[PDB]
Amino acid sequence: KTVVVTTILESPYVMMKKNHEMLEGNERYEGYCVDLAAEIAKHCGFKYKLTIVGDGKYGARDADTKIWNGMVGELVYGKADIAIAPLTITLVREEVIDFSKPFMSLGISIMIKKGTPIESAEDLSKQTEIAYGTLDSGSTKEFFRRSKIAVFDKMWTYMRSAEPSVFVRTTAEGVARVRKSKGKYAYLLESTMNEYIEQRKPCDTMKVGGNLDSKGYGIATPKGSSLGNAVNLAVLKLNEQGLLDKLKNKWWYDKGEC
Amino acid sequence: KTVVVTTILESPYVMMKKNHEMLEGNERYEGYCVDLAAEIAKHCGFKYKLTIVGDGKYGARDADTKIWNGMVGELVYGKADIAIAPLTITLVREEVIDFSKPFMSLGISIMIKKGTPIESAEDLSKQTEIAYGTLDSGSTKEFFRRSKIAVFDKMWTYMRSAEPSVFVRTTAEGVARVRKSKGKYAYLLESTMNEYIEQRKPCDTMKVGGNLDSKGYGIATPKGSSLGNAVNLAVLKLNEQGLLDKLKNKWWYDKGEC
Ligand SMILES: N[C@@H](C(=O)O)[C@H](O)[C@@]1(C(=O)O)CC[C@H](C[C@H](NC(=O)c2cc(Cl)c(O)c(Cl)c2)C(=O)O)N1
Ligand SMILES: N[C@@H](C(=O)O)[C@H](O)[C@@]1(C(=O)O)CC[C@H](C[C@H](NC(=O)c2cc(Cl)c(O)c(Cl)c2)C(=O)O)N1
Ligand SMILES: [Zn+2]
Ligand SMILES: [Zn+2]
Ligand SMILES: [Zn+2]
Repeated sequence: KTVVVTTILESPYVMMKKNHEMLEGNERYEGYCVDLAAEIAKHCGFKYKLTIVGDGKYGARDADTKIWNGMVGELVYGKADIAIAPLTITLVREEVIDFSKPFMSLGISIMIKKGTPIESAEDLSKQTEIAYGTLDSGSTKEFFRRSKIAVFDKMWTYMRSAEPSVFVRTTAEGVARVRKSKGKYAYLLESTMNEYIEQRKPCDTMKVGGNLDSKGYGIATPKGSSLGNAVNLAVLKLNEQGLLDKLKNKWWYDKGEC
Repeated sequence: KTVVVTTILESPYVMMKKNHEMLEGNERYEGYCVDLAAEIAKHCGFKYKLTIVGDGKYGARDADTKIWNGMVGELVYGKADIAIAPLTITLVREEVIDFSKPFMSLGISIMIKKGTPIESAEDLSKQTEIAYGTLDSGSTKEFFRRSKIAVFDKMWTYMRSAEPSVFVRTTAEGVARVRKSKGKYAYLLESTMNEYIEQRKPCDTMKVGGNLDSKGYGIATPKGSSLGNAVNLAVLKLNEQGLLDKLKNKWWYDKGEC
């Protein structure tokens, strides 16, 4: 009865410990979600195996095939018991899997190279010298596509039409584009990742502005799972013990480089 | 099949409309939670009657008698079908009722009279000229009592034995105390209330510093309620439509007096 935990290699949530690539078991991994998994398992009393999601995806339903990929798919199709990862709680997902209460809050935020004269989304939408974009298939893009806020609608119209593309294939590519673009590119991404990258060498990026929206990460289990209730109370307990904030501080700031 | 909704009279969540003392029905009430109930009801397809919690309490279990008071009491003792109110999601409550995903995020924050030279909790912790405190019974006090964080334990050491007492019996008392103390008292309270009060005449208080913790308000239903699932999905849907942010803006800022 070892619980299969699906997760995704994403710093600082889940990372290969230095020189552990040829070792085995859960002990290979470190990070915020590894710490959280250990605490969840301790409090619900189960043994578990951390497994990295095969396709490296979080979880979206293919428009055409209607098949769920990523961690959500591993839960929906019965290949994992629990997903402990920075998995956003969303309507479409909650329709097919169960989420705990959020263990971390976040929102959409702007990443700039230090010195870029931009302080807000409004600032970006007013000008054209600084290009801006987001992940090509992501939550951020969808936020802008659906938004009725004038400023965000203005940004969406600029982004959808800009040429060559302002969208990027991965977060790493978004960050590289900010870093290499001499202040002429800003990247819109989850605040949690923005604040992480701000603490990494070469310390040349900054988070600016308030968050544009408000969402949370949750631990996910298959519908009807007998683990769901326990995991949920465990998340609330860990929050009340200050453990979630302690873990955030540890992996973002105590281990920070700036 | 009219759903009985319990709530509590707390601005700007639920308020008596001006001069409506002698009027009847749902129409007497206005506010953020009144607007939210109307959305939840519409999206889940039910008719409802708003009632104000009998005993004016949120929901605590009497340590001795183990009886639940307030809105939690009304769900668990069968007097109301759903609570839509600024009810914090906590471990002890989630053991006896179900919570929706949070519709609003919040945390402990600092309220000062404008002009007071304090910018953060750490600032407060390093001095004694400005007294500071919290509701004498409630989440905030317990947060500080429990906290292993240096600055917070230091503040708890101070408040525990402060004289005259730094604690206040109600929230209006805490606010009044800030307002009347000529800059010599700071009040620790929910960030949502802090930012509401900041927009209310006489516009003489200020919210300072980041939040000291993170919590959420959720809609509460009894275990096994036939409403739980739909309400949870409605809350996610409203957040994604941008409606929860639109509501917060409406009741805090659009109707603000400052
Ligand atoms: N925490 C992640 C997530 O839970 O998917 C992020 O939201 C992330 C992103 O920023 O978009 C990280 C990469 C990943 C990409 C991709 N996700 C999406 O396509 C997506 C995600 C959400 Cl939450 C959504 O509402 C919509 Cl309309 C689409 C993934 O499946 O690998 N999703
Ligand atoms: N939104 C309210 C809540 O849901 O009870 C507040 O948290 C509030 C407070 O700030 O304490 C407002 C009045 C009310 C008082 C009282 N509740 C408590 O005493 C309490 C509440 C929480 Cl969330 C908690 O973690 C602990 Cl350890 C104790 C009551 O329920 O009327 N609780
Ligand atoms: Zn090792
Ligand atoms: Zn523990
Ligand atoms: Zn609606």
